[PDB]
Amino acid sequence: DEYVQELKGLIRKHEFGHQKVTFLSQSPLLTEGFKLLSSLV
Amino acid sequence: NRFVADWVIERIRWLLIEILKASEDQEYQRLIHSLSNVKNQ
Amino acid sequence: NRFVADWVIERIRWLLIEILKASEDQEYQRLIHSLSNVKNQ
Repeated sequence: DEYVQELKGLIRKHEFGHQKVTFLSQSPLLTEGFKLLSSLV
Repeated sequence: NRFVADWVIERIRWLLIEILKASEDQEYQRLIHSLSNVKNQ
Repeated sequence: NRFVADWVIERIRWLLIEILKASEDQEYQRLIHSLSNVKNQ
């Protein structure tokens, strides 16, 4: 996991509080990322 | 988007498909075919 | 700034000096003389 950890510093440059937390605290990475993108847009 | 400015919208999707490249078949192609601009691949 | 984008930096100062206008003497003039562009008043 080389790009899994850096996201915890990338998304911080930003209310989807629960989704943001469950993204900061996690195979399911692509699914939650696409879910968060769809939710924000 | 109108959340911060044009920074965590496309970079996050690009790194997500990059992670997919690093680690399905028809959906793995749908996720990249769906967003290049309108025509790129 | 580099926090969100060019929105809450000058608007907040403008409304603050507007509140000062609505509600000292030398400092009340220093606060507005210090920031118009470089020359305006």
